[PDB]
Amino acid sequence: EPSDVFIGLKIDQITGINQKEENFSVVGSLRIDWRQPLLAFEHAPGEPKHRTYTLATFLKLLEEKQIRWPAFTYHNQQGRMDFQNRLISLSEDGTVMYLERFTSTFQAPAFDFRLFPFDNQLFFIHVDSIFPQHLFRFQEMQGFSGLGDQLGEEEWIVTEVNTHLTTHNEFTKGDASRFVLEFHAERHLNYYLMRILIPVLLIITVSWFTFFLQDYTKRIDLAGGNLLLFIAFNFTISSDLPRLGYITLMDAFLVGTFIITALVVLGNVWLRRLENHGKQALARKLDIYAITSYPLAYLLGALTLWLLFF
Amino acid sequence: EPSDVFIGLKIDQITGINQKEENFSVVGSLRIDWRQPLLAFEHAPGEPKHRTYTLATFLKLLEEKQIRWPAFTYHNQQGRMDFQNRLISLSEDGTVMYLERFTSTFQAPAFDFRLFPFDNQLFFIHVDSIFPQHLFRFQEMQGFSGLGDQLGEEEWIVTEVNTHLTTHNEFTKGDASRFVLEFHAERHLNYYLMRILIPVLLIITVSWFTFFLQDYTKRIDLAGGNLLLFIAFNFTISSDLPRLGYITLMDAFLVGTFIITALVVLGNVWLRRLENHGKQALARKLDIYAITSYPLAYLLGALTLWLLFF
Amino acid sequence: EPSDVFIGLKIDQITGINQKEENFSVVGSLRIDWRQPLLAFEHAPGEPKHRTYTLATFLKLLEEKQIRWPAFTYHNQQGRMDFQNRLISLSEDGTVMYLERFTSTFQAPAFDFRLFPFDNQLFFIHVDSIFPQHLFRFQEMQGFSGLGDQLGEEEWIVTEVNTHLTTHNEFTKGDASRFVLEFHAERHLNYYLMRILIPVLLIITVSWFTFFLQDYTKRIDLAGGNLLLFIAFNFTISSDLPRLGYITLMDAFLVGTFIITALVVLGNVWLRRLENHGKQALARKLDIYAITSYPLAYLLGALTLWLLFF
Amino acid sequence: EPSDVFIGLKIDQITGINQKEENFSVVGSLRIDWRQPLLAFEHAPGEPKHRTYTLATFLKLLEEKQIRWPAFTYHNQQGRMDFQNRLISLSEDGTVMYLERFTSTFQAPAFDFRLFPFDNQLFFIHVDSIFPQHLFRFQEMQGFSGLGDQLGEEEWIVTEVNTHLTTHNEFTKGDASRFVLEFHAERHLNYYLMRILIPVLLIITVSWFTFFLQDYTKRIDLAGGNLLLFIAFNFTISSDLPRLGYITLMDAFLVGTFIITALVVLGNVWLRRLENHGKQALARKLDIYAITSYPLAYLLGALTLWLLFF
Amino acid sequence: EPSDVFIGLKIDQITGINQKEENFSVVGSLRIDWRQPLLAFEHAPGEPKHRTYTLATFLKLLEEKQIRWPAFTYHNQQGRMDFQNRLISLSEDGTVMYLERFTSTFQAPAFDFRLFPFDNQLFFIHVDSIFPQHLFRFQEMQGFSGLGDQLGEEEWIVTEVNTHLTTHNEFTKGDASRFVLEFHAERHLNYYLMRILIPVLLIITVSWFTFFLQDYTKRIDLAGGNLLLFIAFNFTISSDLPRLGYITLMDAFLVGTFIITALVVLGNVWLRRLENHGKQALARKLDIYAITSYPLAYLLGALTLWLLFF
Ligand SMILES: CCCCCCCCCO[C@@H]1O[C@H](CO)[C@@H](O)[C@H](O)[C@H]1O
Ligand SMILES: CCCCCCCCCO[C@@H]1O[C@H](CO)[C@@H](O)[C@H](O)[C@H]1O
Ligand SMILES: CCCCCCCCCO[C@@H]1O[C@H](CO)[C@@H](O)[C@H](O)[C@H]1O
Ligand SMILES: CCCCCCCCCO[C@@H]1O[C@H](CO)[C@@H](O)[C@H](O)[C@H]1O
Ligand SMILES: CCCCCCCCCO[C@@H]1O[C@H](CO)[C@@H](O)[C@H](O)[C@H]1O
Repeated sequence: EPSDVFIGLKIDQITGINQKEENFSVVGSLRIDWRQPLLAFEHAPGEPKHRTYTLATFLKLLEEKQIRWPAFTYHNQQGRMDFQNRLISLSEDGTVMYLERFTSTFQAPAFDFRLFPFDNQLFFIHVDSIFPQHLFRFQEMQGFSGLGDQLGEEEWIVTEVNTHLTTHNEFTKGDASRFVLEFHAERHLNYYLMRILIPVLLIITVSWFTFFLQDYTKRIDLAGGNLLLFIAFNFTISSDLPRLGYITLMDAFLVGTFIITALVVLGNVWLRRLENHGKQALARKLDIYAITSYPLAYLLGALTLWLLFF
Repeated sequence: EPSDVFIGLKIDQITGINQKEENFSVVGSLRIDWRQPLLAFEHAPGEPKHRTYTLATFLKLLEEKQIRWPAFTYHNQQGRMDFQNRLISLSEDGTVMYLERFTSTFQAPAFDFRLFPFDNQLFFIHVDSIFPQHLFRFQEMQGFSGLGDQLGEEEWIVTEVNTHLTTHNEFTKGDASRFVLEFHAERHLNYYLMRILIPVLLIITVSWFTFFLQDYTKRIDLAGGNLLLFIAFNFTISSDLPRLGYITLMDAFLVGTFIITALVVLGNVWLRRLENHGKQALARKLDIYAITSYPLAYLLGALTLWLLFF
Repeated sequence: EPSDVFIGLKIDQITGINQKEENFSVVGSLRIDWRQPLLAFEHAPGEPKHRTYTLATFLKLLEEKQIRWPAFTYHNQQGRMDFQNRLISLSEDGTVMYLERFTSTFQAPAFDFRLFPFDNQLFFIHVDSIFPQHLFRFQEMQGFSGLGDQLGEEEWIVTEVNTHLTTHNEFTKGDASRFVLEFHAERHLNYYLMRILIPVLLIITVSWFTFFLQDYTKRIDLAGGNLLLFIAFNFTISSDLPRLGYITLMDAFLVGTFIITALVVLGNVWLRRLENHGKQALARKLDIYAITSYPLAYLLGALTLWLLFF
Repeated sequence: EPSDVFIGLKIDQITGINQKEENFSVVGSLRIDWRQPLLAFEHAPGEPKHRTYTLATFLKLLEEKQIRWPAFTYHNQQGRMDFQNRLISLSEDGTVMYLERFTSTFQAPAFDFRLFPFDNQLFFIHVDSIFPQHLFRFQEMQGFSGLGDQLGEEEWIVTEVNTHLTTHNEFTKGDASRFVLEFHAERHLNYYLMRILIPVLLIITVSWFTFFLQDYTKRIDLAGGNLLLFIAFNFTISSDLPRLGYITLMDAFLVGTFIITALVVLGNVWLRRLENHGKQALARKLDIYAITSYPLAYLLGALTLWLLFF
Repeated sequence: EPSDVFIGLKIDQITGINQKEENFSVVGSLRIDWRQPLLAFEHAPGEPKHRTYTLATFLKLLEEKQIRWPAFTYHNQQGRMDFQNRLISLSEDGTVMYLERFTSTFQAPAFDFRLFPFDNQLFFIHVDSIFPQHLFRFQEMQGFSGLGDQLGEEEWIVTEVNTHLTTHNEFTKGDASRFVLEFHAERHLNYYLMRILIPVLLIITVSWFTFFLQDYTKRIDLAGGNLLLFIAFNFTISSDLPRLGYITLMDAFLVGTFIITALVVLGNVWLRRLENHGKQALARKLDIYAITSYPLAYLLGALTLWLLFF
């Protein structure tokens, strides 16, 4: 018959979310409660009712007693898991109480950047039993699992936390137990507002002010340099994300600014060609369309993306 | 009844404060004095009264004698704690004297950048007992805890150090002992003065000198390029800090320079529009307002932030 | 006679492909099935039919029993192999079932950048037996080897996976067993399209718009600065790749833009030299060739590379 | 009575000096000679007169024999000390010969950047006895301590090496032994000459050549851009050093170039204001002062810093 | 008498050459054959003639039998040596066969950048015996030592590999054995050709095209900005190398472009001063010298360095 293994996972800290590598790092405590009647013991008066063991000697005790422990893996773990504590408390009954304090990076494969920077992401930790459900069954250790209240993350804000149990078939034919700690997080837009939206909007607004100088050459030089600035912002954005196979809301926003700036160069080349061919009066009359086109083009663009993505 | 565990923590070095990741790194010595009568021993004349042990064999001795050690965790630790020394001296009485020399990063979750770079921050190390207060009670080891006199930090300056004891309920239902080493540090502003204030002030002051050329086009070109430089400083500042969800004193300062520069472009476009419409005499008379507005706008802005933040 | 060693390798995650260092990193599970009759055991009723061991004690058991284990090496491994699990299950029969869960970087020496960014690459993991084929023979553990379906890689897309067995002669005179897990991957061009092709095409197209202004000096200034932008893109590309001893498709593409831009400066210098020598009418007539040359030169260049590389 | 512990430290390599973090890294060999009569042994003919032990088993032998070893700490060490060799050779007499080969970073708290880049710095390694002087006394192991002849450091040049013994009171009430290996190193100025002095001098000299064009507007544009270049060099310099609370010779040098460039903008604004107000003859006569002021200002500045710092 | 220790070292991979830190990283296999008659053993018929050991238990066996192993050090090693395999096979005779598979960085102190990028460098691995030549003598294990055929290095090309034996006196009075694996490597110039020579040559050639416009002011502006580009290339080059105390061929090349560009500014200032003083005809006649000087100056410079360095 199978023995119930009580799994509990609590994230104390978010040491960082690295969206370029699609992983996240936490400081966490894993807690297990497992009753093995074979490990039960008798004690003399004065002698303790609870035996405390370093994992090393407790595993060495299990091998001796020919007992199989609920060997588990953090399925989505990455690199080195640095351990703080690996302590066992064994009661007279045979109840094993295990605590595992660690720092570790975990794969974040649920990353969907299509709406970046207005995106919401799913982050999880998968705890799998190496042995199948006929031997060990994972149960939810109540009153422990979740996320702490001093996570240390400033950009991300955790919207909800969940725990559930499911099956996996990684090393076995038959179903094997899997404990899941899941959390959803959305982004604080302040960085994007201050470093990307406000600057891009300023460059566009103060560039439009110069249309009132009525110097077509000067607009051409301005739109040309503006195009270079947007290409530079395009590199600034791309450095935050992985080399995705798909278009971002931000990517569509930058391609939009490229198109409008390209047309600004084209139109003002045409108005200055009119001036060069002794048609200054005509270019000046058409200039009202060029001056009111600019704000309408960027405002039409903003409504196009907002529709295309929402 | 509970046994008194004497905790002492001394920070020898500050290997660095990383404000982008909100953590700090220290070289420290942890000192514990714990009397366990069960560990007492007899000795013959001439034979030593003090037994020296490597943690490995001392823990192996505790497991043998069925003794529970005051298992502790550095609650706010991050990653790998690289150890230099883990040495035990056991007296005939049963007094365990433990020394733990390490290099380690700790979470700095008390980071408040709202007044950056004129900010004061709290840094701490939390030492928690895994076992509750009915088993072990942490006491303050006197004459040891604090911060050394060659910390190696150049930007930060420690204002005060404190040690105290409190309860925690991390793994238990009932209260458990927690030792706290806290320190407050303020920043040396010289870097910000030399690399950010002086340059930004120079760009503004030498740009104002060119107002005396009375060339409105030249002011427009200068304010436009100045706006680009401020956007670049905006990125230089943002790279020092995390992607905060809130506004910095520095952020307000940069947004301010954007607004004033935006208006400088707008005003000088208007003066040059006057010159283009055969109203050069009028633009020249108004120019006194444009020339005296510039210094007043930046000086009014500086007094607005200084009021809004203090 | 030689004993069959059943090798199985499964890649769960691609933590990254680093093309500058020509290596890749995976999270993988190694599975071995090996029957050693010498390890067989008798059991009493109630006592388990399968003994579970930590690698440490199982190797200690092999040394005791004077048994030689199929010692292996990951031939193309690099640096530290961080291990998650190293577990042995020994059946009454003497069937050793070994599981090795790890994170590791592996050399990618098959890297051919000649067609970058339209390149397809071979990535493999080599598992070698230290002892020759007279002692141990590697066999393919069926229904396990391959690559998972949540690899976490965004730029690369795996086209096919293969497993095969071959000989090696690394430490021995005679042939020794080698297990091979191979995979082919092609690149998602979206990053190159969005950050390199679209910008380079825009700079070229909007620069051509200005030819309609008929200002030869302005074209010279524009082509000069365009040349600097392409040199900057040249550095942006070179930072992604190693310092190769051969020419890339991308390198040929950039050298092409340098040549065309060089000639644009040369031609427009000539047209402006005509204007300076009172031959404005002649320069204006020739200008049709200069205006239609530009698009044809870049379109002729694109067909030249596309032929020279395909 | 106290036993003499012979300490010897030899630095084979300087893996790097990181002045931003104020630390340095070495590959070194620690050598200890300690006679413990209790460890003495008898040997049979043919049996060795010197017993060789891995530190692990030698410490295990000391615990058994109830002997206290001279437990030491590298006081100024930082992070992980990677070990190559930890070997003990025990003679029939009881003379312990210990060798410790390691790679490690050490705190450099003696860093004085006030004269950078013409600075000389003190680097040391502190080896402390955990037990006081009544138990163990450190002595200087003769003919071993120092620095090798293939250190691998290219920027720094070691001027002298010293060894001495002093007391410390880190974990004890009474004085405890401390071994010191100290070295002084000065900087090779070639990098600063080639990448900072020559460029800054060229920008200044070739900018002065343009004064002979007698175009005041052109000088204003040149000095404005020069000011931006110096702000960029200011960032290039600041990236090499920590965020110091004090002024560098280099910082004074850059602030100087800012002031002179600021005045160049101011003066040439004035000369062009004269030209604009029909006083070109006056501006042209005063221009001799503006042309000879420039070289004298930078040469007067250089003599001011050279006095203020030496 | 001394026992022959057969050393063999094979480099499988070059994980990288870091010329800024003057070190290199390899994946290598160390092989030792050492006959110790004391380790010989008896076996019954059917029982194995070869005993296979994990280094841990084999060293524990040597300590037990009171045998001294040929303790060695990788003299030029740096940081952590990550081990893949540490396996011993002991024959009935007492022949120890040891295999050490590792990833490690080694100091490269033979680095001579004086002719960079046309430089050839020496790279080596030093394997030293801790015990002197009276105890152990290193011999060359034949048919193993060298470098593999899938090194994975793209920039460097290995010209030759050598193995030899020499003495060292690191920890002893008398000579001690040292095994040497040496290799020479030259650089693939393609990176330098594509990213540094072609761009610098283009900037120079297309800048010369504009001399045919006969606008002295425009040449001054072009040479001024060219000087800034060369200062930027000067930083791009310096970032690849350590902060050397000597001049590079590349450094001489950049200082040369600074001088020629400085003179271009000077000459064209003079020609424009002639035009300003109503001597346009004279400046136009002298212009032939200025136009033909430019190509001759750079071609004379290139022949000067090529002579000064070869
Ligand atoms: C930059 C946006 C500011 C808009 C107001 C117009 C004033 C001029 C701004 O400077 C100019 O900006 C161009 C575009 O970035 C560059 O091509 C050019 O070299 C630079 O002189
Ligand atoms: C910029 C701070 C220095 C002010 C002194 C005035 C002289 C000219 C300095 O160069 C200016 O640089 C800006 C930024 O690139 C350009 O927008 C602008 O057109 C250009 O004239
Ligand atoms: C950037 C190409 C955009 C084409 C639109 C034409 C308007 C001018 C764009 O600014 C150009 O930017 C270069 C940056 O290097 C300068 O060298 C060049 O003198 C300047 O005129
Ligand atoms: C620039 C140092 C070399 C001086 C030699 C005189 C020729 C002109 C150099 O081009 C300068 O480039 C700056 C870029 O920042 C601009 O701001 C400035 O207006 C422009 O004149
Ligand atoms: C860049 C080399 C190309 C040579 C052909 C001349 C076309 C103009 C290229 O733009 C130039 O950029 C320089 C660097 O910023 C400025 O100094 C210069 O005054 C400006 O005109």
